[PDB]
Amino acid sequence: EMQLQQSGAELLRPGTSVKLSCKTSGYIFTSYWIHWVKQRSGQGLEWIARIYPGTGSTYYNEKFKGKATLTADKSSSTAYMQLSTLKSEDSAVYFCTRWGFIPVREDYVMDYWGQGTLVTVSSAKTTAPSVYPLAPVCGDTTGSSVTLGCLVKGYFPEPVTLTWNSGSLSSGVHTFPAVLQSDLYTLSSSVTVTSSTWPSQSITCNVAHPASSTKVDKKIEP
Amino acid sequence: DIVMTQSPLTLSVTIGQPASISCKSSQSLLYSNGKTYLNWLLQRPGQSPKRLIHLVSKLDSGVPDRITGSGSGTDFTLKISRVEAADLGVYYCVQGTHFPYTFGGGTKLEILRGDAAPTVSIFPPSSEQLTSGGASVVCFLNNFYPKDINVKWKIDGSERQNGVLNSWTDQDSKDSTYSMSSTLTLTKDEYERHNSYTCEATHKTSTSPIVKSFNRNEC
Ligand SMILES: O=C(O)CNC(=O)CCCC(=O)NCc1ccc([N+](=O)[O-])cc1
Ligand SMILES: [Zn+2]
Ligand SMILES: [Zn+2]
Ligand SMILES: [Zn+2]
Ligand SMILES: [Zn+2]
Ligand SMILES: [Zn+2]
Ligand SMILES: [Zn+2]
Ligand SMILES: [Zn+2]
Ligand SMILES: [Zn+2]
Repeated sequence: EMQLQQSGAELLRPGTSVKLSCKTSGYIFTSYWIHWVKQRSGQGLEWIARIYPGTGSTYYNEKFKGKATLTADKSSSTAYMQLSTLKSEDSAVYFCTRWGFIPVREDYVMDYWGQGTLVTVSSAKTTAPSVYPLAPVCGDTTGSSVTLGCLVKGYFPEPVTLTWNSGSLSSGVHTFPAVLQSDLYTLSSSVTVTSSTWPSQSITCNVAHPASSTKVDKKIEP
Repeated sequence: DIVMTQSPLTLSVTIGQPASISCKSSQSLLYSNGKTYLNWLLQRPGQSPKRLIHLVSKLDSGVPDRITGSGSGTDFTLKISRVEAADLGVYYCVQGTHFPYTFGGGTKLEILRGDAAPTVSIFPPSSEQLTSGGASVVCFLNNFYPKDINVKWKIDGSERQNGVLNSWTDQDSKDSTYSMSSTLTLTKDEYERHNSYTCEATHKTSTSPIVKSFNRNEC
């Protein structure tokens, strides 16, 4: 099982630099080109560069020469990409991928991708969120089924982690994308259960914000 | 650099129907060795992109042959013979003939389904939040289709435009519907000065606005 694991989300100050990692396993690291791709605001990918870990040979998109530096550690089967002097345009998700083109065969082998690394370039300070339970009064949806919610607000930067009953409750939940406003993000999640479930048994909203090492569980009480 | 143009931007197709996506390049993609390095990728919601086709019409291993690719020179087409639920996502063409490699803008494929009216829930501020001097009234409009919906907030009969934060989910794989969250935030003091808080939606499934409200008072 071929796998590429990338490092966590990064919050970087304007003008500084970061090194992203892409650890691989399940194949001969030195025999395949590793490519790096950039994605900004959804649909819109850009090819950055590729490196052949066996020789250290690299090719760069002109646009990124001086911005990105690719290296690879054969002893650990890890590819790295350092980004220098970060600016607005550098905020994006970066993927590493064993693309699979075999030059000698002029054909392709399966492509495997890392999960992506989100880089946020900002000078704003890290802020822990406030988690608020949403019990219905009118958000009851009468009997039969009732929907509860969880309001996570005032945190920076992304991401935040939100589950219901430690992941036990996953069906019928809607977690909305965080929206930035006044340098702080707000995110919400709704969960719909049968009237026979709540208030009878407890529904708990679990939230984790790595950046500020915050972990909080809110019990939705009536 | 080669400019790659994809059309349409979005296509809504019903499960079982065919779908085709067009990709045009500013330079022929015919490499000097006679091969054409045109690839098609799919990026499913919340997933990394994945290659579906290489060399214009060659399917990658494990890709369903419901998917077909064709074209030459500067015109290429991806065709899905029968759309299934798992086909939801953004499709991208990317050329590898001319350095540096360039991608098309993407085509989002959305599953066209039967209209679905929103299930609206409204929530007054929590005690915890009021203690902090703040107050957010939340409104969830869950599982509707089409995605087009307009929501306004009305306090004591007057529209409130400031303090509104909206968020939408991507089309749901399980039922092809959309969900939206709308939060109105005020100060604790102002919140306590009004009585009726209304979340009002405008949607294709109704000739009149869809309303959910609550009146705060004391007891
Ligand atoms: O450069 C030349 O002239 C000759 N062309 C070649 O050798 C072909 C190179 C192989 C290929 O398919 N590249 C295109 C490509 C690579 C990576 C990628 N990604 O997203 O990771 C997206 C697209
Ligand atoms: Zn051949
Ligand atoms: Zn092939
Ligand atoms: Zn060329
Ligand atoms: Zn060239
Ligand atoms: Zn040429
Ligand atoms: Zn008034
Ligand atoms: Zn009045
Ligand atoms: Zn009023």
